[PDB]
Order: sequence, then C-alpha cells, then structure tokens
Amino acid sequence: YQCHVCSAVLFSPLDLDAHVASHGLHGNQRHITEFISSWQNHPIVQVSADVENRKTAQLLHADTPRLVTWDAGLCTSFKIVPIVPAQVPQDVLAYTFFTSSYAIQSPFPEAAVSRIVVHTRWASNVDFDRDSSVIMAPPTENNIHLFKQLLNTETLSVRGANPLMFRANVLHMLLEFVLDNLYLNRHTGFSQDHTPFTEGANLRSLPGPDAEKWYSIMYPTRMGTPNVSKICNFVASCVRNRVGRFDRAQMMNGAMSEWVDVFETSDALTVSIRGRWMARLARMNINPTEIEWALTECAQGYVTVTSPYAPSVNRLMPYRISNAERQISQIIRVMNIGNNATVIQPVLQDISVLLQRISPLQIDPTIISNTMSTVSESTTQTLSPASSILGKLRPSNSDFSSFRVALAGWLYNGVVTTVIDDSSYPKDGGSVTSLENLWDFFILALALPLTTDPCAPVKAFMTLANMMVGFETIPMDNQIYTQSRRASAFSTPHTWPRCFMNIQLISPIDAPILRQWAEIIHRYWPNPSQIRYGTPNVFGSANLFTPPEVLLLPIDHQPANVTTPTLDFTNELTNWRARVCELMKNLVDNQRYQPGWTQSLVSSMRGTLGKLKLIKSMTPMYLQQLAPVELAVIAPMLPFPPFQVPYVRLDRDRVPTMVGVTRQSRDTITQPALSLSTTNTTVGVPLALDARAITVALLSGKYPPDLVTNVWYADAIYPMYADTEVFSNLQRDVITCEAVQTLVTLVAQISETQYPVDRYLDWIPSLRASAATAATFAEWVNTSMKTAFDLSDMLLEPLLSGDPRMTQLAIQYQQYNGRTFNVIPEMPGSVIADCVQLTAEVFNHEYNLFGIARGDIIIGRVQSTHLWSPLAPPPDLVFDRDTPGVHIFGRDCRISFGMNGAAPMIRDETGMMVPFEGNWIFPLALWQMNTRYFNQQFDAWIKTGELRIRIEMGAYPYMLHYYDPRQYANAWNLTSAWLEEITPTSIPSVPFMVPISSDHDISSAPAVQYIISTEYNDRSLFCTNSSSPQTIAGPDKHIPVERYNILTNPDAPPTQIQLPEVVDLYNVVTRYAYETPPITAVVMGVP
Amino acid sequence: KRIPRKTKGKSPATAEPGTSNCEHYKARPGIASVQKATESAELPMKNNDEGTPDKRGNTKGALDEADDATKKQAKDTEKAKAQVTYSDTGINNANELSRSGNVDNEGGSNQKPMSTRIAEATSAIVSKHPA
Amino acid sequence: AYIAVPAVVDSRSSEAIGLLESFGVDAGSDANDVSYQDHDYVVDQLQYMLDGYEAGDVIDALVYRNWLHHSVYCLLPPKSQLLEYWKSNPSVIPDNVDRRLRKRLMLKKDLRKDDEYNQLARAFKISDVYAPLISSTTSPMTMIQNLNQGEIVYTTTDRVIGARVLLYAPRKYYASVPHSRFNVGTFPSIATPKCSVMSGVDIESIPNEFIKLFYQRVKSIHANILNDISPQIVSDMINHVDVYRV
Ligand SMILES: [Zn+2]
Repeated sequence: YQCHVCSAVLFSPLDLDAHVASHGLHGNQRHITEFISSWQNHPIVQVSADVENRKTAQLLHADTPRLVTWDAGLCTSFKIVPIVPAQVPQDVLAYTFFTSSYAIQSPFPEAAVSRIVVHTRWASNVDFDRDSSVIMAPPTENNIHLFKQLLNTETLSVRGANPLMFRANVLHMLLEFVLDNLYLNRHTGFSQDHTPFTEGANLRSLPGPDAEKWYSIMYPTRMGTPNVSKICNFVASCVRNRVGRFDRAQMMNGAMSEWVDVFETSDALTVSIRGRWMARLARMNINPTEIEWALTECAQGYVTVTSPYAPSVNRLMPYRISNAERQISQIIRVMNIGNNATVIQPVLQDISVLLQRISPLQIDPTIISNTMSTVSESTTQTLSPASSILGKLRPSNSDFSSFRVALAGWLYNGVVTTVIDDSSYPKDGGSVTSLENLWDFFILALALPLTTDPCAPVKAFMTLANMMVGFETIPMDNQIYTQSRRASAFSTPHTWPRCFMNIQLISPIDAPILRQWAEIIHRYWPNPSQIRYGTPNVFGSANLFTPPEVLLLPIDHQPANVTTPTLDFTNELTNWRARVCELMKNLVDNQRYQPGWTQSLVSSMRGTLGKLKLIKSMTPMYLQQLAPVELAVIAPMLPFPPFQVPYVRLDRDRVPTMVGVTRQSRDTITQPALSLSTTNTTVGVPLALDARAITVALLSGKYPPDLVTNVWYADAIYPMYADTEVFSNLQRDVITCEAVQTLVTLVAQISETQYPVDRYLDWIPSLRASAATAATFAEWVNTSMKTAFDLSDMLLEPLLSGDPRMTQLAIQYQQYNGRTFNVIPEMPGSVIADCVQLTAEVFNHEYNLFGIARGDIIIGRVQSTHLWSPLAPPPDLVFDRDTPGVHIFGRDCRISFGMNGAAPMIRDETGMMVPFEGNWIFPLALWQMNTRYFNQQFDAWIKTGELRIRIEMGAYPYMLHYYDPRQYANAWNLTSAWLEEITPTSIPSVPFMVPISSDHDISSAPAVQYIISTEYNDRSLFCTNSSSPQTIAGPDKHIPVERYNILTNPDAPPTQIQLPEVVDLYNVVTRYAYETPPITAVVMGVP
Repeated sequence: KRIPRKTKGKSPATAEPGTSNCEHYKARPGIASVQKATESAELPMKNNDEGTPDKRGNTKGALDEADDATKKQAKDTEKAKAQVTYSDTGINNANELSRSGNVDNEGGSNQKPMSTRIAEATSAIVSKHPA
Repeated sequence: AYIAVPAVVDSRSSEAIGLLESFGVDAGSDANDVSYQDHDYVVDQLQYMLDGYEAGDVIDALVYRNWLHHSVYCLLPPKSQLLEYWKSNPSVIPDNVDRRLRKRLMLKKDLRKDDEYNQLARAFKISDVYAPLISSTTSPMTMIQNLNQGEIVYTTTDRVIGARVLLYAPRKYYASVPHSRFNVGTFPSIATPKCSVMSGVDIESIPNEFIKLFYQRVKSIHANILNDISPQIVSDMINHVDVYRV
C-alpha cells in the first residue's frame, strides 16, 4: 500500500483511506502536522500536548487557542418558560389516520402566563463548550447572582448587589454572552415530510436518539389550527411556505450538499454574531500553495517544500494575519519581561544549544596546543610567553556556551545587551610592563567585537590606555577624570573620550602606539550589515524598528563557499586579528615599554605572535558565510521573534540608549508613567560573557573533512521545520490583538478616557472607576477570554500592571542626540468588540429579557380592586420633578422631631422644612446612606399614612410574585423586607406583586400594593392564556407578531431582520460543513 | 466528536517495483539530536504575572531573579560555576526596578491587602437596629 | 526577606525554643516559612577573628554580607604540602599551573634534588593559579565582597568570617540550604533592600556581649539607613526543656 500523491507507505486499506483525506481525496484527525522527506524513509508528525502517548510523535508546546468549534443544535439564546401553569378543555384532542391518533403538540407552553428568559445555548449540541454560559432563571426565582460577581467581594447580604457596579457587571455579562456564542453551525441531516400542514418540506433533524421531539419546537407552522386559541390564531396568521430548508449549495459531497439556508427557531442576535464570527474566520483562509511558497522561501534555498492537494472549495484553515496584529503581539511579549532575567534566560540558552546542534563548526583547542607544542624556553630563564598564553587560554576546558550565546544575542539587541565580563579585564588596570597583562589585552581585544554592547570600541581603546598610563599620555576633557579611569566604567555614550572620535588630538610624538590603536579601531572595526529572512507575503513580520524583512547583524556576511583561503585578510575578523597581532609586535619590539626585562624576549614574543596570527582557524570563515544563513533559517520559527535595534559602529549621536513602552494615546497628558524597560543603564538587560571562551572559540575551529553544504543543511533543516509551530503562533497573535482591542473598549466604557466608545450603556448606574477597580475589572475580562478560548499561557497579563485604563500601545527608543523613534501599530477592527457593542445595542432596547428594569420605583400604598399590572402603571399614579406640589431631597436631608404634638419635619433641597406627607423624590443614595435611621421614621407613615416616595433607581433587578386576583393580598411584607434589607453596599431584587390573568369571569378582592414601576417594564411577557380564545380579566397579551416578521409579514424579504429594536425569532440560518486538514509537506533535497 | 476541555472553566494488486525502503542512510546532523534541541527551543516563554491583581483584587505578586537565572544556567550547562551570568556584571545597573507584590495598582503599598482595606473602609460606616 | 534578632539564631534548636514567641512575636500557627539560619559558627569566627584584627574593621566588613547568597570558603595547605599533593594523585591539577611545572610533576623521579624543579618551585606562587585568593594579610573587606559575588572562595589561612570553611586536600596535608521567604538570624546586614532589624530590645540588655558589641557598633554608624520593625510589625508580616532561662 502507498499514496501516489505524497509517496508515503501505508499498511492497511483503512489506513490509506484515512490518509488520503489529509490531501483532500475522499474515500468510503489526531495529527496536526504531517511531513515526509524524499531522500529517506522517516516521516514526522505532531500531536497535541494532551495526546497521552507521543509514540514516535512530536509535540505542540504552543498554547494554541481553539478557533473552529461546531454546533449542531438550533442557534437560539432565548427560552420561553411558563410561569403559571393551566389546563383548559378543548374540542379537538388529536388527529386520526385510518386507525391512528397523533397528539397535538404546540410550539409554545400552554399556560396562563409565559415570558421570555435568557439561557445561552439551551438547545445546542456542541463538540467543545466555551463554558462562558449566561444561565438565567425565571423571574419568579432570584436572579441577583448575575449582578454580584465582579467587585462584590464583601457585601454583607448574601443576596443583594452593589448599585454602583451594575454597569461593570452588565458589561461583563454581555462579554460572556457574545463570547459563549462564538461557534460555527453544522449541517445535520434532513427528512422529507408529508404532514398535511407541511407538504413536501425538508425538515432538519437534530443529532440524537429521536429527532421528532424537536419538530414542534422548531417549526411553529407544523401544528395545524385545530382549536380556537391564541396559538391557533398565530398559526393561522403565519404563512406556510417558509418552512424547512430554503436553499442548498451546488457543490455536493457524495449525495449531500455543502451548505444550506433553513428557516427555523433562532434569534437575530445570535445568527448575526455567528455570521460575523464566520466572516472573521473566512477572511483568514490560506492556501497549501502559499504554505509551500512560504516554507520554501524560509528555507533559504537548501530544501524545497511541496504540498499537493485536490481541488476543493469547502476547506478552511485560518492562518493569515496582519503585521499590525503581530506587532501588537511582540509589544506585549516585550512588556512581559519587565527586567526579569529569569524570563529571558531559557530563550538565549535554548537557541544557543540549537545552533550548536545544527552548525557544521567544530571547536578543539588542540589546535592551539599543537601550535604551541614546539615553543619552549631554556632552563635558567623564568619567563615564557608561550607557557603564559597557554595557561591563560586553558585549551583543556571545553565549555563554549559564551560563543553560542553571543551569537544568539544578536537577534535580541533590544531586550538584552551582552557585555564582556568585568573579571576579564586586567587587575588594577594593568600595566604595559607585564606579560600577563599583555596577553589579557590580546584576549580582550580579540573577543570584544562579537558583543552587542553599544560601546565596545571605547572599552578596547581605554583598556590599552589604562595599561599605557605612565608611558603615554592622551588629553583629558575635564579636570575630574584621568587617563587611569577603569575601562569597565565606559558603558554609555556620554563617557566616550573627546580625543577618541577625533584621532588628530592624539599627537603621534607623545602617544604613538595609542594613536596607532585608535586608527586601527576606526578603520578595521567590523561593519554592520543586514540579511533577508522569513516570508512577509504569507507570514507577515513582527519587526518594529526595522523594515519587515531584514535581520541586522553586527558584522559583514558574504555568499558562502567552502573553497575559501583559510587565511585571507580581506575578511573582517581575520584582518582584525592580524592587525591586533601587528600592533602588539610594534609594542614589544623596541623594549621601550618593558624596562626591567633583563632577558631579551623580543624573539620569543614575536614567534608566539606570529604563531597566533597565522593560525589555521575556520571560525572567521564560518561567522562570515554560514552563521548568518542559519540565523535567518532559524529566525521565523522562534517562539519569541527577533527584537532588534540598529547597530551603529562609531556614530555616537545615533546610539540607542533607552527602550520604552507607551500605553496611553497621543492627544493626552497624563501621569508620566514610564515602563520598567527604561530603568536599565544599558539599552536592555545586561549580560556578561567570557572573553577567554569567546577568543578560544574564535581562535580554534574547523569543518568536517567531507562537508557538503546541500546535504548538511537539508538534513539539519528537515527535523526542525518538521517541528514548527508558526501556524499556531499566528492564531495566538490573532487572539491577543482581539483581546487588546476588547479590553480597551470595555475599560473606556466605565472609566474616563479620551477613547471614543459610543457609550451605549450610560443609564445603568456606576462609579468613576479608579486604577484598582479598572484593574480588577480587566482581570475578570482577561480570565473570561482565557476560559473561553482554552488558554493557560499569559494573555494581557503585562497590561494589568498598574493603571489598566489605557488607550493604545506603542514602543519607542531614543538616540543619544535626543531624537526618538515612535512606532504605533494601527490596530485593526476586532470582531469580539464589534459584537459586544452590537449586543449592548440590542440590550438598550430589550433589557427586560436579561432581568433588568429601567427607570425608578414609587413606594406608596394603593388599595383597589383593579388589575393594572404594576409593571405598566397608569399615568395618575406617577409623578416626577415637573409635577406641581412635589419636593426634591438632596444629600442634605435632616429630620427634626415635632415637640408637643407638632409633626416631625425633613429638610427640602431648597432649605424648606416639610412634614411627612405628599410626594417626595429620593435619590437611592440617601436611603442607602442610612437605611437604619430612615426606616424608623417613615415606616408608620408609608404603611398607613399619606407619604409616597419615588426612589431614583436608574437600573434595578426585579422579582415577580404572582397572586390570585380573587383573594385578599397585601404586599407590605415584601416591601418592608426589601426596605429593611437594603444596605449601604447592596440592594436586593425589587419585589413586585403581579396578578394572574384568566380567560373567564372572576370575583374581585381588595389588593394593596406598595411598589410600582414608573414606566413599561413588562416587555418580557410573551403571552397570557395561550390556550384560550381570549383573556377577560388581567394583563392581556397576544403572541408578539413583530418577532415573527418573516412569517406574518407578506412583503418581507426572507433575510430581513429589524435587529437593533427587537430580536427576531424564527430567522434564516446558514449551515456549513468544512474540512480542516493538517499541514502536510514533502521536503525535497536540492542538488 | 466531543473534544475534551483542558482547563477549568466556569463550573491483480501486486507489490510493485518501487516500494522498497529499509536502510542505507544515517543523517549527518542527526534527526534525534536536532529534534531534541528543537523541542527545547520550541518551549514557550515563561509567564511573569507577579504584581498583577487576582480576581478578588489582591495583587498576586510572589513577594533574586539574576541569581536564580545564573544558577539555572549553571545547572543547565552542568557545571558548579556558571559562565554566562546575569548578576554581578560590569554595569552599575542600580536603578533597575521590577514587578513586586508590594505595590498595588494605585501606586500604594501592599501590606494590608485591598480586600481587607475595602472591608474595613466599608465597616467603618455601618449602623444597627435601635434597642 | 531577612530579619535580624538580638540572639544566637540556629537552625536546629531555635525552632524548638522558637525565639519569636520569646521576643514577643505572634508567629504561632502552621507558619513553617520563618526559616532560621546557622550563626553559631559565625559568632565563633567573629570571636576568633577579633583576636588578631581590629573590631572596627571586622564589624564594618561583616555588616555588608548577603546572607541569602550561599557561598563557602575552602582553605589550601601551604605551598610545600600543596606541591606534595599536586604530585601524589596528580589528576586534580588545575590547568592554570605552568606547563613546565605540570610536565615535571608528572614524572616518577624521586625528586630528591632536581636542579631545575627547585627553581620552578621557588618562582611559583599560589596567588596566580587560584584567582580569588584571600590572603594572609587580606585586610578583610574583600573577604565579604568575594563571598557576596561567587560560589567558592580560596583562602590560605583560617581567620575568615562569613561562611563555613571546607578542606581542599585530605587531612594528611594539614596540622591538628533552602530559602523560605522569611529568613531570620542574628547579625543584621544592609546588603539588600529587604534586610530588616527587629527593634524593641534595648542595647544594654543584650546578653551575648558579642552580638551586643556588633549591634552597638553597627547602630552607631548606620542608624539612618537601617530598617526598624517592631514585634507587632513582624507578627503582621508573618500572618530536654532547659530551665534557668526565663
Ligand atoms: Zn498521501
């Protein structure tokens, strides 16, 4: 067995038939990436990190989110729960077909009262639940728990929410609502129908044991019109041909379609949310040809990737994103460090080990030992240069981590800056009259050019100057510092000697060797360069302060060939070594600087320097030709991409000295709150290396004696691209950018920031959130998004470190001359924030469905036999600020007792003192400031007196207590319980007292009510007396026809929805069925 | 179907001439070595959330790093004395800060946690029944 | 964190006695995070080192110690017995040592009188081979500095203070720890920003008389930069019975 497409070998036909699916060929999974080479039999595959056996399989360590999740049940989010059950006689009881009886099934609960609630995904059959559910009980229950989650940590009442945080809680609730419906509809099977009312329609069938139990719920016209009821009037008003499947695709997969549009029970809000999510995912679609191109281009021309595939249209694999999103990601990754070296250690070390594994270069100090094997000294001569340099180089030690870490640090110039260790410099400054200090200087000057320290040249020059004190003098620029200032201390551009940048101030008669060393530094110091990498056309690029396709390098690179002279002094590093050795010869020749050497050592020093110069190393060749190639080969595959800052040789005026991250917008002036990146003396986090190890690695190195670069790099590139996770990191960058925009919008929604948000929820009361409050709110938002997308890694963690009230991100550094480069990624739109603003839009009009009431309440006795439903009061019972004869009370409400029979009095807002009677207008704040003292003076007056108070609510949750309208009822118990339980930090649900409708005549008993709303909040009421011909006493309500537009309205297009004002039920849904194949490739060697 | 959750949420046909692949090749860089190194480089980056507020409002800082990192370097390079160190370098990096559990989001000291502070500030205003 | 108390703190017995209820701290609970430190040998080294040096130098040196940074001495025998140990069991030789010296020590000759090896040993000094080498005349400030930076320190004498002393060679060639976020022990320091001293106990009432001298000297010079915290503050931060000790 074998696949003639990818040329893989298979064992069983049930394996071949499941393998061809990854190429797209049908027949009659666990793998996430499938690669196969062509010069050998060794396929490589990856699996998730919960794969429970990596049996010859690799792993995805990336915390990849889950973007594609499917739903098979219907797509509504609004139940219709019966509140007061009922049973009525009926004429027609069932249907008959020659011998049979089919029971009538109604689409809606036949009860005396039915109203809408909000239970997200109550009929969903999901393969991976987001777990961000918003489950709401019926109004007769207590829904106060939905509004005391975020910042109600210590409220005394176990039930009761803080009124100052309703807006924050509602915003989090809407976020959960949107974030729990982010699914993608399935394409479950159908079934031809022949019911006498639905002729020849094709009805969807939910997956499960039995499916006919859902037809009555889904298709309201399925029920006929057998009885005289409100439901039967509704069904007789509906139209009939809008039922079942509506339209299906032309592409078919066997005998079933690819997608369909079907009429069924749903809501416009959820269908719109899922349509927007589907559009967002579809915009990220990618092509196997493009994956082929991107990998072939990342490989730098050593191997060629090929991924064949069959022609299909229903294939989804979202991986395309924007440079703006990837830059915002990289900015958050840079915030994460925060001067913590533990976070940056493993990156550099692991990259160093990877370089050591995939590099052809080998290092043995036996080259140095062999070349020094012949130099020896005569007895009775106790000073040996060869022995000294051997003992100081330590060729026996074989730890060269400094070399590879110095290489890996070139990619991370902006976060970490590598410097040569302090203990590598000569002791006490050193002296030119000392052989050990001479060799120390040699090692140091030969190792300096490989560090990203911005001021290496000044350190080299001043090392030699410090050694040269007493024999040569250079001019000083102030009276404080001297020529013997330690060379460690020159670590910032403001310390560069003014005689270093202008050579002409070093007189050749007074400091000849210092002038020579200066000229050598200025002329032959290595020149920076830059090389291309990655594939910006498919993957994009995360570069911030560089163009999106270049990779800065502190040295020069050339095209690679192994047939290079091992000693050409046109190479930067080899010429540097030759120049340093020549200068040390010039220092040692005349013995002008070593008075005290009785023995003549010119010949020995010159011999050892000639041997060190004409050495047989290939490390310079490597660093010039093959090191940049493999750096560019590794770069696009790293978890934390390269974050560089420009390399400048000696241009002091444009040396980077500070990297900072901004969090506020540009047209604002706030507290200057610098990020923690700006507190480093260097540009990044300092890192010390070993000059001895760097010099030994740079001075002894060779290739294998049978190297063939094509074979070598093909074999080194296959396993490490077979273990790539760029495609997971791209999706994670998507999610990070979305979360950033969402947090910005929501936090501006409550705090005070210049960012425009359109302010859709301003009537819900709340407070001006401070730094701590906004930070805890953002923590809730963060953890919610993590839970919804199944993430365990960081996300928005660095943004929560002090004042999360942000407006936008930006990163910038500043040159020595004061210029700054400010980079501000243009953050694109975010589907999550757009959907949250849409759901706030729908909430503003239909808030009752979530258990909220708008306006305020009016406490005061009302006794009568009327049945006017306190959630919809008549006009004469409500008064406002414009009503004549009303008193308004501010915070300054002081009570004074009446003496000797005079009534007590309270202070009006206008200073007047008034008795306890009439119409008052409280803010809720007064009663909440002191509920204790207030409901000892007012209770006896509100209960049996003439007082009538209007507490200014704003938003308030409510609870319903249905009573029998044919018996006595008195709501004083509920009213007094509410008033007593209110507290300075919480309020319980406002208890109302609603009568019960009836389809027949009833008696009338006196009812006494003490709380009534001030505007129509009875909007969640769906229908009353559903199974009777009409309602004769009580609040009347028929089926809301405007929520069934496409059924009851003849001239309504099938896709028309009046979304902002009313959420339609029975919409048009589109059902999909995609394939998500793995990433397959066929690496081919290059001749 | 039914993908499991992985984080705690809110709750004639004959053998043909070509098919013959047994042996005769051993890669030059080494598949196993390159795969192990690639894994170690593939590990994602550490999460530094000390100083950020938890879900109840208290800053969840741990409440040093250079020494810990150089010790990890020594352990990972298998030598008692590290060679690529992060502390005691030549630079006087004496103004550098870091995230700490000692500082809340209001720029204030974190000695009494924010939950306790809010509880006390609210308890200092409550009343009771009259006798 | 680190806290200093006027008492000889030990990791064995001071947990049994506590010392924190002693000074008046309400640490009593399942605390198990206030880990003590061994300062017995440090007090003994201080006493032995005041015998030769001067009290001001010794105390002002020992005050700059980072007790939360593990380190250790290890003393070398003198040059003669050192070379005898280089020779016998020669596979321990550091590579710094001279090529000629190694090539001559690798020989099985009696070494009764090697005319050149005598010169090679005469011109050999210990200071160049082992880099951090304290001294016979260290003038101890560099001792505490080297203990602060590094893991192992090389001494040629016994008068040292700050950490334990380990042997280099076998006994023939001579004459006759985890952290817990609330480390405590005597001998305050000002190495870090988190070193604190527990106030509330007068100086004239300290009974050890070496801890007493140390506290007087350090508190009369570093008064303005020490972090004082009372027993109540320590309590808030945290949250063979001997007779004749009351
Ligand atoms: Zn295949």
